[PDB]
Amino acid sequence: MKNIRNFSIIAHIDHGKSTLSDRIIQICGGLSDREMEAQVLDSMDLERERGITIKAQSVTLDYKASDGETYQLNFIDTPGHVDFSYEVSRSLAACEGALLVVDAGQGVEAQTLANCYTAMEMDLEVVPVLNKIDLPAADPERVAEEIEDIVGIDATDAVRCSAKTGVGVQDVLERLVRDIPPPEGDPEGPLQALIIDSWFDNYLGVVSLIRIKNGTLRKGDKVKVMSTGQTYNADRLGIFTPKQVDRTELKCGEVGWLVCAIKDIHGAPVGDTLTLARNPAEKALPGFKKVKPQVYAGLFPVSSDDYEAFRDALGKLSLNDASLFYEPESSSALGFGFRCGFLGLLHMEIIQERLEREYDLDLITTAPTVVYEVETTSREVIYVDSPSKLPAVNNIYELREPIAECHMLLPQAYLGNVITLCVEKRGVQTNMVYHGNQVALTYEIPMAEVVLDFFDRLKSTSRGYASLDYNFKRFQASDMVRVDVLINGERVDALALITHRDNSQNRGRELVEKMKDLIPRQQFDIAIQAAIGTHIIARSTVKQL
Amino acid sequence: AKKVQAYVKLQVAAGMANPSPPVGPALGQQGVNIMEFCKAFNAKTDSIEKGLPIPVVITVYADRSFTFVTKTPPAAVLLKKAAGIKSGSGKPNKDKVGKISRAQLQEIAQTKAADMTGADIEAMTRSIEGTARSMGLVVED
Amino acid sequence: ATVNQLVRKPRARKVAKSNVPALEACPQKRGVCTRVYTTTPKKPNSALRKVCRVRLTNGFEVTSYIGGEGHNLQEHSVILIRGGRVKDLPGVRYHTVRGALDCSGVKDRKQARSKYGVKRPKA
RNA sequence: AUGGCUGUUCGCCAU
RNA sequence: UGUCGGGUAAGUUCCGAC
RNA sequence: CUGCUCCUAGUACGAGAGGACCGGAGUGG
RNA sequence: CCCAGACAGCCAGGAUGUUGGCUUAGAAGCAGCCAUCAUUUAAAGAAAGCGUAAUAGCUCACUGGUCGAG
RNA sequence: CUCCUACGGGAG
RNA sequence: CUACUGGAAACGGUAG
RNA sequence: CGCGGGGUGGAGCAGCCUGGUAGCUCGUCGGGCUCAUAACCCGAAGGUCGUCGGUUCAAAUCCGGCCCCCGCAACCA
RNA sequence: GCGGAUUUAGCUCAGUUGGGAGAGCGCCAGACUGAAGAUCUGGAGGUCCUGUGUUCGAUCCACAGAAUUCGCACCA
Repeated sequence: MKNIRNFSIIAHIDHGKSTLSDRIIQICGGLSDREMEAQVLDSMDLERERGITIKAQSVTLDYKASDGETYQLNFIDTPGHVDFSYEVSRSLAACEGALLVVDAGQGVEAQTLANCYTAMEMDLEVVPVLNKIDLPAADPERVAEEIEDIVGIDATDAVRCSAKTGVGVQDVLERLVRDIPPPEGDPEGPLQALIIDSWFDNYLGVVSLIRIKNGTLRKGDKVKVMSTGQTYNADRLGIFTPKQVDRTELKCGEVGWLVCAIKDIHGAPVGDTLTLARNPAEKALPGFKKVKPQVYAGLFPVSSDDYEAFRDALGKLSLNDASLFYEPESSSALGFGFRCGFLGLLHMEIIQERLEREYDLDLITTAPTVVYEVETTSREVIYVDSPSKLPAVNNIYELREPIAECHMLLPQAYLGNVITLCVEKRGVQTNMVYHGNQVALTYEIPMAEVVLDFFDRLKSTSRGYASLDYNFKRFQASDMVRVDVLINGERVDALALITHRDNSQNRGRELVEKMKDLIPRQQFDIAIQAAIGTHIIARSTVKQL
Repeated sequence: AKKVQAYVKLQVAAGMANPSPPVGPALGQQGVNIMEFCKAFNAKTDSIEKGLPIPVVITVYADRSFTFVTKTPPAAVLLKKAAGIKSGSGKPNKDKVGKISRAQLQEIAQTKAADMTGADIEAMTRSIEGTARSMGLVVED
Repeated sequence: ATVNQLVRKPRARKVAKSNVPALEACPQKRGVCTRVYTTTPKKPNSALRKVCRVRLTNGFEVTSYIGGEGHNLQEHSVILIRGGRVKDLPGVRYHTVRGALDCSGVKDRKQARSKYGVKRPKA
């Protein structure tokens, strides 16, 4: 245990953290050849295409230090976003420290900051690393000041290194061992193993990556997954090198893989803890959950024949996505699809990109929105999931849309681009507090609008320095208006829209013109009209030939 | 007589302070101790005068500490109460919402005399008249 | 009849029609729920009962009833077809087993809990 | 710009 | 060049319908 | 007459997604 | 219009009632409507444009002096 | 079909 | 078995 | 663009060149028959006559001005 | 774009004395039925398209504007 060092790498760019990640492997295990980002360095297809880690594997290495001793380095790759805020914290919860790989030519950035802040909020040693010093545009001394200024971390003795040569990467490892404390626990205490990840191996079956917090796991041992309460036999276990080597036992403070014949990956959930059956730990390790989503959107196949594949693809994603929510939904116009919940914008964008490429699905995706509280003319309260079930306009006394309280953190320079979005999305400012050159904004925004991708638009307009947290607050009167169209008399639902009052008249006129372009002068007069309730707001009639 | 210095200025209610929107973040950015000021201000403000918004100049030091000098107040409002009305005219001079005797004008001029630059009582009264004309309040002399 | 009259064409059994097509020996099949509604009874009765058109695993889309008071049955909500027809509901030759898969059992039903779906009151 | 249709120019459609 | 169906990558002609 | 590809440079720009200038090489209709 | 100092240049200032009333989430000279006075003066528009969420802030009108004939 | 490959050819 | 020799391999070929 | 026919109680048709009298069928309303509904029977009501004006003692009626309604022609190059 | 017509309750629409905001459908209820329906009663139901103006008073009058619609012009 005294010789184990668990840590994760917070980096951007690439910054040379994941290529620091890569270079570390080269100077240790190897195993052989150091890979390149251009090469499929990260294993999954998603990572390959983007050329980013979405999430990597994690690696266990052995490093002989200058003191002549061998250190088991177990490191986890940290995905760099707050949509997976929970997942990130759980990886960091498995560490005693972290590396902050910063480009000497660029300087720090806000997606490497929130993970870095939470890393300090949990008592982890954060080692500053100045990367890519060989580049002509590298300014180490200045970037050192930036880390000390923005992050609040001491970087006077910050270790620096090259991506060209690999010089000083060993010194990064020397520092690591010196300053990150060894993992803690009782090798004899009741077994407590944190499930970091579980996947399916087409030959080995369900495999879990483990961190041992307490006790010792050996080959024969009958293990217990604490949530399910079921028991299993630890048939095989070992470490990654990254090569898969078996071991007789995983001891306290070590990271490795376990193969016991668990049915599916839900039988070994991420965050759960493994104890021994003969000697079960009294209390499961902290922070286990399922977890939940902010943002919602409907996804419908272009072709109804894709529906089968789409349903199965959601199921496939669901075995490994704990916070992905989906539920069946149908439209007259759009067809059979699924109403979907997401943690935020890039959670939605990852899944969409994955649905598009891996599962090869051409999909229609409606703009995101939320549920409502309706009071009938015959006074009473009903709740509407699906817009197709909303009472007739005449029967609505008051339509009440959910308001979300959005707590946002952002640097002062950006609030101009931020509150302009807020009010574009119908927000009302509730409070504003100053903290140095950082502003704490609290806004009340309609949930229907928070869910229809706005999270991305805030993250773009502030270049990822604004951090959103929203919860339900109230129902209120909506103040957005529903404009039908009926063409030749007949209701065309597919053509209906929800738009803000102030230009609902205007949006109605545009909808009629759009139609007039798609419908030529034909055999019979064709009347196209937009309407709110009983009231016609725009009518145009395509004269017959 | 001296020279400008690092400090923030703001007009806060008599006996009440500490809210984020009004104060807090305002001087909080400078590194001011909101908790100390709110209690310190209202402390002497109660004795000085309550119910009247008083502008104070908070002077912060390198020790992020601070001091403040308390001062004085406004007009349209005095004519509204004197006239017995709640709001202005909306269309001044066009339609009169209320009226004020020249006697009251003088009174209000006496109250604001502290903030007014008028050399004499007649002058300050003339100034008060300008406020009335802008709020649709005629004066009966 | 006459012995010889039979030797030509012996008596034969009248193949009974399985009043349960979406059966295939299967005592029950999963579903998909094409949609759920609230229809009306036959003629002697009234009140709008609850029915649903669920699509079976074998593509034998059919309609079922929703016994018990209330139900969370949404749309894409999958269910397990039971069988058994109804009277007031024409065609409906199947019923949805409550307290299984996605459909939840009755609420506060302290009697004949085996049906619908309610695992013990509170002991 | 080649084709489907049309005598068509044109136009609609496919690429 | 009515509308729908067929044929074609695409059919003011053609075949089947209303 | 002009497409495209490689380099510059995944650089400037960008919260991302995405993504040049200027200049250089090659291969096509 | 000006040697009772012109125009350009130049330096100085440009305040108080008041953030005018209404309106508005906010409208403080500067979204919009109405009013557009009084006080202090060498001068000082409830204000000409930019700007802020609103303030702030910057420049402008105005006037004083330097120069000296257009 | 599935897998290996040094693309010649192999394996179940 | 030995001595040679073809292939990435599977798998061979010469001579004694 | 031009010819010529027509706007009358709720619907469908008369009455107009021969200016003062608005006629018919259907339906609306009330009362009967019938257990009741139809049917059948008796008894009523209801029209700025398309509009803006002109001639006359008087205009559905005669003369012009448009507004919808219907038909017939609109040919040679 | 130029002109006319139109814009009143959820739908379809009356509304001419400048002062009452209406009908039918619709929906709910009461009466009636053995019930439902049909009829009669009643109730809930309004941004009289918006703004400004005229007026003691505006659905109504005036101006500006908006929207719908018709009239002025390529089978595919």
